[PDB]
Amino acid sequence: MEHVAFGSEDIENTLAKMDDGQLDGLAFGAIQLDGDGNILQYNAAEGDITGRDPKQVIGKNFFKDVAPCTDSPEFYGKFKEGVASGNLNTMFEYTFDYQMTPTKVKVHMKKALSSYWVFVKRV
Ligand SMILES: *C(=O)/C=C/c1ccc(O)cc1
Repeated sequence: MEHVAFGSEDIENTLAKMDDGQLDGLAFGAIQLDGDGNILQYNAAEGDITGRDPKQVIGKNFFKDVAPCTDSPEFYGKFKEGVASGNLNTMFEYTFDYQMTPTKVKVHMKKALSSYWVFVKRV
């Protein structure tokens, strides 16, 4: 395990430039998106929560392709507001239900220091 808690105040500093291997050591799901929502990084914990293969989703668009259930004002709308402002720091619960058993999660989206993080744990 990497020793980082979900929701930590300086999480973007701790995960800064973490490589794909170390990201796979986190206790929580971690996705890194570009400002368009394309997937740059996606860790093992997230693949375990959602069923997706962390190796295959890299390069797909999260909102258009992988996660249409997040293409909504409550998810994508918050993301894009944060991208446009260059300020993003929002934590909310959400249900993932596309081609999967509906799974409720706590989501933390936060601008990265490089890029935007989506951190995920079950609730
Ligand atoms: C809704 O379509 C959500 C899908 C989803 C969320 C998070 C993932 O990492 C993968 C798919």
